[PDB]
Amino acid sequence: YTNCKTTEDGQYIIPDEVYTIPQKESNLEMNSEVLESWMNYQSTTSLSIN
Amino acid sequence: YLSNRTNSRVQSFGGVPFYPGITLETWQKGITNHLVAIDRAGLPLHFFIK
Ligand SMILES: *[C@@H]1O[C@H](CO)[C@@H](O)[C@H](O)[C@H]1NC(C)=O
Repeated sequence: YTNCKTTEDGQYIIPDEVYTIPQKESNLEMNSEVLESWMNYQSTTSLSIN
Repeated sequence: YLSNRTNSRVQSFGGVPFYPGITLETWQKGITNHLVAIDRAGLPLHFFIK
């Protein structure tokens, strides 16, 4: 770290045997969904006789 | 039978480390440094050996 370097956008101190070339970003979100619902019903009889 | 399906994919190079809730602005204003070579052109190095 003799002639102690620093990255161009100075926010680090690289050692003087390395050089940097700055770039990036990347991300990706994704999601899914699934629902359901069911029902039913009834029946009836009746007879009143005589 | 409900089914959402969401995707998302940012791919930035290069500004401030991206994050979903970021405005389309604070990205820009934060580009002061964080510049990146988006395009480049040069010569074959044998040309420079003269
Ligand atoms: C997701 O499903 C909900 C119902 O739960 C629906 O209102 C909405 O439009 C769907 N899409 C998004 C992006 O929320």
